[PDB]
Amino acid sequence: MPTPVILLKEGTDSSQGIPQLVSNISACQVIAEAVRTTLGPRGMDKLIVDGRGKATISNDGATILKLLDVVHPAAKTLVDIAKSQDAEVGDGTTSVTLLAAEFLKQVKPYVEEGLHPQIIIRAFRTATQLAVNKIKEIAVTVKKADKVEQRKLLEKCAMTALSSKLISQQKAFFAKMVVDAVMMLDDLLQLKMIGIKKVQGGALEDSQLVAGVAFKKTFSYAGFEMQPKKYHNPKIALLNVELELKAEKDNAEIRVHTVEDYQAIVDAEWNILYDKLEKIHHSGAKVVLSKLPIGDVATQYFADRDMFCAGRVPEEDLKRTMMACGGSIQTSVNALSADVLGRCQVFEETQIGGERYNFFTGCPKAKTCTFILRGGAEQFMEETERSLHDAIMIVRRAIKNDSVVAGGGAIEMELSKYLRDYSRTIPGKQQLLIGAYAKALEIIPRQLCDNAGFDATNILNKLRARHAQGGTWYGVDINNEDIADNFEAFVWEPAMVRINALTAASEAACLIVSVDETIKNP
Amino acid sequence: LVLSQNTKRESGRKVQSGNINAAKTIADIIRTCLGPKSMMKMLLDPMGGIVMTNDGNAILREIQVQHPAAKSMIEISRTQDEEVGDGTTSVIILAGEMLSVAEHFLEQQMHPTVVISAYRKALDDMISTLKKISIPVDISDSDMMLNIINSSITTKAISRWSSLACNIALDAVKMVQFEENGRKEIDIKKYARVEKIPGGIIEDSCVLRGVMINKDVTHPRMRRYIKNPRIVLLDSSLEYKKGESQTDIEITREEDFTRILQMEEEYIQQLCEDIIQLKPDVVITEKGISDLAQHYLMRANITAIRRVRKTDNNRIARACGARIVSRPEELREDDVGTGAGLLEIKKIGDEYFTFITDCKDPKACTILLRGASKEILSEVERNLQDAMQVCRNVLLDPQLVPGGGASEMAVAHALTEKSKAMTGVEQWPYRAVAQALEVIPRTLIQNCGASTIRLLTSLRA
Amino acid sequence: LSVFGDRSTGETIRSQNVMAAASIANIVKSSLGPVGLDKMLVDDIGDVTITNDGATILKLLEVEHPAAKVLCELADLQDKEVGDGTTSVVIIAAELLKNADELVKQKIHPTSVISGYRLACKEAVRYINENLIVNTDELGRDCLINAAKTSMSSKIIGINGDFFANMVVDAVLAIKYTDIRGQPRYPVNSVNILKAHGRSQMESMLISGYALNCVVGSQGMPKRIVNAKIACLDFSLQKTKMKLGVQVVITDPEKLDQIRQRESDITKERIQKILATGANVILTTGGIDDMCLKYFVEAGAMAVRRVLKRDLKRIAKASGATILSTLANLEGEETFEAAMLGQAEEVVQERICDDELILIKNTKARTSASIILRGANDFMCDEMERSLHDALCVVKRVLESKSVVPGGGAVEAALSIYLENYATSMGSREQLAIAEFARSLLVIPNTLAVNAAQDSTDLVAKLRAFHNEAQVNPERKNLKWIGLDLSNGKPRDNKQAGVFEPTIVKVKSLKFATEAAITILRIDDLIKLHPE
Amino acid sequence: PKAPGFAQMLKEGAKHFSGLEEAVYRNIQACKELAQTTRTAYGPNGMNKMVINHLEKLFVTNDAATILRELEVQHPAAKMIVMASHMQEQEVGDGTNFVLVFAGALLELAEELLRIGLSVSEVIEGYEIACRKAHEILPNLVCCSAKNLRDIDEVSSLLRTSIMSKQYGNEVFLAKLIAQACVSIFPDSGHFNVDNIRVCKILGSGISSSSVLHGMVFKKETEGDVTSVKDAKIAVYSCPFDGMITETKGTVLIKTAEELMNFSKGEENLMDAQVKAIADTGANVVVTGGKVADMALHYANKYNIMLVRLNSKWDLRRLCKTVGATALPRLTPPVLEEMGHCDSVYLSEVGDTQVVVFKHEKEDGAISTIVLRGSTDNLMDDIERAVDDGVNTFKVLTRDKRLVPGGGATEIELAKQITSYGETCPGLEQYAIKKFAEAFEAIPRALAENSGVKANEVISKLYAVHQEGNKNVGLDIEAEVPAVKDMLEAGILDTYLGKYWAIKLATNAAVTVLRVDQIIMAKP
Repeated sequence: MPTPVILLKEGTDSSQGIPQLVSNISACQVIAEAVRTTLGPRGMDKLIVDGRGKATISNDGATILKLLDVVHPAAKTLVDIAKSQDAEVGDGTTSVTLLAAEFLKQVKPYVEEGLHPQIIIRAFRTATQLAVNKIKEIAVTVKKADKVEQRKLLEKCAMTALSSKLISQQKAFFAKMVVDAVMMLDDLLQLKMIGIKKVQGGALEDSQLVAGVAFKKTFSYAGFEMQPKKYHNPKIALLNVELELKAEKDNAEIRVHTVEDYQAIVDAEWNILYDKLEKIHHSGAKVVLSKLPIGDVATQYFADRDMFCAGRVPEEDLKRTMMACGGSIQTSVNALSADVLGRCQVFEETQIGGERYNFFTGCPKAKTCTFILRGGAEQFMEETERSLHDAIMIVRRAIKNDSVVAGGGAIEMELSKYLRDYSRTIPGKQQLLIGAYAKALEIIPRQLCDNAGFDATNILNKLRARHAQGGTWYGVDINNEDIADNFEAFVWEPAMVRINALTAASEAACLIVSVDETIKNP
Repeated sequence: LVLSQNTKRESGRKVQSGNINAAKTIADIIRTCLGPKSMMKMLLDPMGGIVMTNDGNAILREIQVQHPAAKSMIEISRTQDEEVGDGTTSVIILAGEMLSVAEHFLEQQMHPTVVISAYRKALDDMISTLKKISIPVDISDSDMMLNIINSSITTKAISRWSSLACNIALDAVKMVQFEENGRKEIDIKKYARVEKIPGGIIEDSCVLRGVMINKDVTHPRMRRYIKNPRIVLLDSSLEYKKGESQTDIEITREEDFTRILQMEEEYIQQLCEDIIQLKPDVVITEKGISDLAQHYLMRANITAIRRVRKTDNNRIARACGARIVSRPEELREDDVGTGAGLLEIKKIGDEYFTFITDCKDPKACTILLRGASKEILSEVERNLQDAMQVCRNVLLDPQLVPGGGASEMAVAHALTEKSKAMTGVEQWPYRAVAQALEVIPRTLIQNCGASTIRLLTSLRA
Repeated sequence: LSVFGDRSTGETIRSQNVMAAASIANIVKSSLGPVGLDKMLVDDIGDVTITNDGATILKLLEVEHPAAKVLCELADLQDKEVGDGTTSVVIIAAELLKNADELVKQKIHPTSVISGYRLACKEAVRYINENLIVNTDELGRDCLINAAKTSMSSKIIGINGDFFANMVVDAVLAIKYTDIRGQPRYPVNSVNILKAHGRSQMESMLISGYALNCVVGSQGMPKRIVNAKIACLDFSLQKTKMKLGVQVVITDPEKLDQIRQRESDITKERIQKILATGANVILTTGGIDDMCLKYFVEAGAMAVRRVLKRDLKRIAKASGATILSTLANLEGEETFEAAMLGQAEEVVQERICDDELILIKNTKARTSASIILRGANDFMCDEMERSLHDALCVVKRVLESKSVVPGGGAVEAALSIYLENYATSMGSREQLAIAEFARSLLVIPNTLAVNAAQDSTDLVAKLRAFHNEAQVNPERKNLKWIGLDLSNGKPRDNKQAGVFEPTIVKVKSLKFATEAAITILRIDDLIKLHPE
Repeated sequence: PKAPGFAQMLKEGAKHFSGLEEAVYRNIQACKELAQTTRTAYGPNGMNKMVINHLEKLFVTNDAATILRELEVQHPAAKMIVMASHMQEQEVGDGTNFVLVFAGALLELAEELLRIGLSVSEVIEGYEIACRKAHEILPNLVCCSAKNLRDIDEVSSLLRTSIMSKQYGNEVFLAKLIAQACVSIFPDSGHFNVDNIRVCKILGSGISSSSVLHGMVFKKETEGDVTSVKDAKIAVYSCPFDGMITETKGTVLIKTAEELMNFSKGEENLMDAQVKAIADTGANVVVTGGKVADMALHYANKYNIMLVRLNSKWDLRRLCKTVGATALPRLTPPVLEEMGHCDSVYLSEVGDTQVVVFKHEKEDGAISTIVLRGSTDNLMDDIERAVDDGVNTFKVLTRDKRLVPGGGATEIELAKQITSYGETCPGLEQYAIKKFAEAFEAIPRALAENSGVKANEVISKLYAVHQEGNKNVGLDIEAEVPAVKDMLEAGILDTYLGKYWAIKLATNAAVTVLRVDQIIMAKP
């Protein structure tokens, strides 16, 4: 009994052609709807809980898409774009996804026509290149101008980017903190320096910016409460080496005939630890931190001689501290000298919400700070942290590039007008694709107004009419519920965000539309 | 859920390729069965029997399928067989190869409809060409008819019995012509009954100038042999029958019961002398016969046969020219069974049969097939069906065509000329059809077992 | 808060309805236009059914989602009213729904869209009646052939379209009928269609008369009658019952025999009364007993049993015979009159595909038309009879309404731009609905091109360009044109090409599509109930 | 019923195939299945593809070899042609597309002859002789024997063909960057090894911003400072940067008191001495794949030394080649001669990714790296695959020489010449050679189908214009003009060796698959 021989595995799914492509477009639209509501000064956030039961709320779309583990292949590309934009420029990852989906949405009716996708993607590439050039032309610098403080642009940039996430009504506050903080980051510019500290409890209006380093951590040994916990003008000693009785040092068997020699051996071990402690004290410092655990006895000696100590401190915060007080971490206690000894304006350790924290700050030459982030919700901790991370990284980009553009979708409207006018010049099939490009691009204000509950058709129509002639930076104003020169209203976003957004969306459309069929393997 | 919840769908080039594959397979499973060199195929039926036959139609009819286009082809084969008898030895093969070349233009992205129009033009030209290359032939001349039959049958098992087969078919068909249509009389192939009786040899089978009845004399006394019988066809039952209108009887006096009992007897008698008033010899009915009426007819020395199939009754009537009658009182001498050269009842072995032969001008006839065993006999009768079918087709059309693929090659080069004079996109499909035709002679060659390529080239050139 | 099922609201259910409508559209999107490719259905058990006529597909396709059922019923109604456009109307409905939703999918208030749609339909039908073409000047048979063969493409028989159109027009002109005293109404389905596998449609024959799918009752009874003595009889022929309850009781046995005797003699005398008239042909839906058969043979007449009632009614209408449910008179006695007889030149049973069917040729009272199909399988034959039924439908529409429309999508070709211009007049928001109506309605050329597999955007653009030119320089006697084709993949003049469609097709199509859009668009929530 | 017979029960449950039925129908059908599978693949108008593996990993692809690698196939001769194309890719680069199309066409046309009854063995003879004749005639088609070794312009123009083939949007950028790569790499370890180019994937900052470094890169952290010296002194150590632990279980032992003090102190002192000696030779940066002792990094910080970590063996090999300094398994001897030399080394941020950069200038020759930037990592996979295929193309170019006119034109000339030789063949194999010649129309056919223009008259016009010796004219890529284009001016070229090898391998695959008649298949 012979049988026909199969080509591929049993159940190898296949689906080819226009139905496959339109299915992909619909899937992208579905992904969009999961995020459509999100962006807006009156925008939105989602709550997603995992199978493990841990809740997670988010307003940044990229985080949400990470949580929405997508199985369908095409949408995985969109979620990857979300990761890309998140690593690049920040909010508008939301906007990025909406642009991608809407590009696909406008193209799909023409895909119903049997157009070879490559024509579509060629038009897309040309349009995107032209759009990027237009943005760069209408980019705005300030250091040419006169009425800019080197921070005012940064402050307003934070102002704009923030006012969609969970802390929107404290923007006038958080912008000042984040700008002043990032001003200290120079010139390493990397996020690892400034940690974020999710202290439980408290109203986030009470969240603290310290020109120094703090710990949410400690660990109880014998005397840790005994030693004084104020040090007005202290010297910081930083030990990586542990302080304990050969606890985890080199493993060795020892042999001793004379009992007195055995006595001498135990004495010599304790003399090792005493020698280390004497080196520490005679150093003249009073504060000692250690990655590795601290012997209780050494704690006792610090207590007796009024030195403060702590053990098991997480390494990242230790690096923060050493970069703060200027001292260098040490592993050899013997080679110690005053040069590697960090100094701080004042040291403390004060209760916040039941937790035992440590403080030292006021170091005039400290290029790294930290956020004590009060808040009554554990979920606020992650959400506020995400928002703050977006703020920090976007303001870093802004410092790097003195280029700003108006917000409120006005950029998108300007691009729409420019591209539509350009479309008249090129005859043939390209014209319709350019038109669809503009019609998809205009989506951003529409979603804004919809989440604002307005007649975005009146808004859009007035927008186009006024924006044909009257000024570049007119766009949606949420509170006045109509057009405004958002630029003067200080809705200021770095150009890089929108530029990268458009580029990513363009190549996303290229990728998706450049697919005809799909093969699945069990 | 949107559409139907467990209804599959498939689309486009995949569907076209799948259907073409199905058609090609359908053709392939039969490509060996054609030609005088043909193979011999036998079947396992669902319910136990054994069927062996060359005829493609039966072969396919014993095929169930899942893919639909295969079922379509099955029906096509059965239709062609019904209409003409043979050619089904070739029709599905030709269709399959037609399709196989046809698909080659699908990946040309050539849309089907234009190819279809090309096919229609091709059919028109093929019909014209074949009509140009016919030969009219006399219909009365017997030996040419026999030659035609031999030609049309020398593909199946009966070949070695060609002389007997041709004589049988000619005799049967020739003597079946209902001239009551003026000069437009029509023959029919449901009065040419075929009877399969085992034993004997093919050589023993012969045309009986009459009918065969697989029944027996009801009573010993009726003579089993009669020279010039008279035959009466009683469609009605010959016995006492239910009062159809739910009648009832309420007797009170003693004699009444015995009297009503006598009454049905008397009615039976009435029918009996009504029959015998016409001096018949033979009584036939599709219904039962009362043993009392059997008595009376015996007293009149009249042979009676009971409970015969209605079609058999019709054939007997057409044999002895008499017409069926359902009312004995309305019996007419015009329906007396005149025209029976001999009435007889023989034994084939463990079974009586009825022979009614030597009619004056019999118009009905059944063929007596006597061979080896019922399955071979069935093959024989299928072949006979095909032969007599083509014979009747000749008696409808006296035009003949040279087969053996010759007509096919004529059509081939004719269409080639038309194509090279017929520039256009449809040209390629047209010559594709032409080339597809060439495969009947090809298959002949492989079934022979010769150099197919060189032989075909020599043929075409 | 309802048990046994959840509910869906707003965007979810809107998108679901559009999704279903698009599904249904794509089910048939490949079977329209002179390059349409037919569908076929492996049922569940092998009894397949090839067909391209959309309404047939929808009926034979099981459907569960509500809106899809709505569309299916719409297709069925359209078939009950036109015959084709089930090629089209479903697509129109789905596309209008799609674009209307796309407007609503943004925010746009549905009732505004509905009002815009209503205006669009009214404007469109008015513009069509300003775009009409009248056939009265045109040659009758000419335009009839044109409309027929136009419908014949996209079907199995489009290739033989010329022959088939000839046959169809002959039949329809032969089925003339005088209506309400002022109308020459032509009855569809009056022409009889019989399928018979075997020879090709090339050999499919038109019958100048009527044809029966019946057989001779008695083999001995003759086969052909050159005389016109045709009597109809609903009244069945059996040795009669007592027919209600009449028990027969015997107290004098001497009469049972005579009782039984007349139990048949009643039918005997009825038959003899029938035959003494000289009628040689009888038909009967009721049963026919052998008693009657033998009598007929002895008379040599013609007898047929178990004929369908519609067929014999048509027989009476053709031959001029009278349907007779029984024998009776203004006086009680049961008699029969020769005036009841109908006539036809010759009646023959003939063997087509070794099955004998009964023919009736040239009834003198009223000319009848029947058509025999010849084909390979039953699949091709019954799908082509569906096609022919659509043919007769459209020709009936043409005759009933002396008015024609240029085929090949010139309709929406004009309509899109005309409605585009008219949109700006309203000034409200509804002109957006108007524009979307036009753009969606532009779907027909798109589907045409894609099924013809060429650059669809370019063909559509050229079409729109030609029509827009037809809306510039109002001296349009040399600037108004109309047309679109596929076989050469470029525009033409369908008026010259003969590609015509009946007006009522597009009119009723657009109206029903508008109603369907109004119904489905007003949806904003389904509530499910798991069964009892 | 229900019980036919078997005259051979030899099999315990398996597939026996025989009677040429499998060769005539089933095997051919499988090959045609593959042909349809990747017919859309090749073509500048060819559009990309995605597939997920059995382990649910995405693969956006246009290359045929990669996609075949991701379909776990079961029909045997399917595997035949698959792995044939696979090895072909292992040899030349692109052509997987080519060879699979060749196989499909040759098989499809051969089965037609088999049906018309030609001897299978005779089909073999005809195909073999045709392939050999085509090989003979091919060199007569070479034009534009591009000879410039290390110019950027010629090589950019050349590599444009493959890049354009597997990516139609971004020819200019990829061309210039890969050309910069090729010219930057000289013959150092022998004739421009493909392995000499490394590829890194960095998401964000779409494709246009991708760049190339004349050094080599690492996505790893750093342990001390971040500095670059215009005279950067690099030390390499395969051994873990720590005191050399004896492989034998060596437990340090003590006997009296002062042993503890002196032992810990001496450990400290001699780590200090070792790292100092390293610093004494001026080496400011050290790399190792082995474990790093905290003491060592501490002292390195004291002496301002750079550290690089967790490198795999291949990675440190790359770095060795980059700085040309010999890795030292012995921790001690920072020898002057085998000690590193780099233009600049630092740490930078791209895409929220710590990146170690060895920014370099090397006249003697260095193994450079290309930096890929953009959103979608799947697009990175596709684009880097295409770039590597182009690098292979450039390598094959360097192997010998002799660009040939692509765009099917070469193949049309092949068809015409082979046919012409066909009518001078005569013998029953004439049909075999004629069909083989016909088979080459598949390529222009495929270009048409992915181009969506009516193939037949395109091929006809191509033939007609090829009747005048215009060997440089080929299939255009333009809807407005679905007619023709002259390849040479358009610069749409390709390699002699690639076409030759693809043809030979396709021939071998065909002759193998046709040859087998009956099959045996044990249950999997």
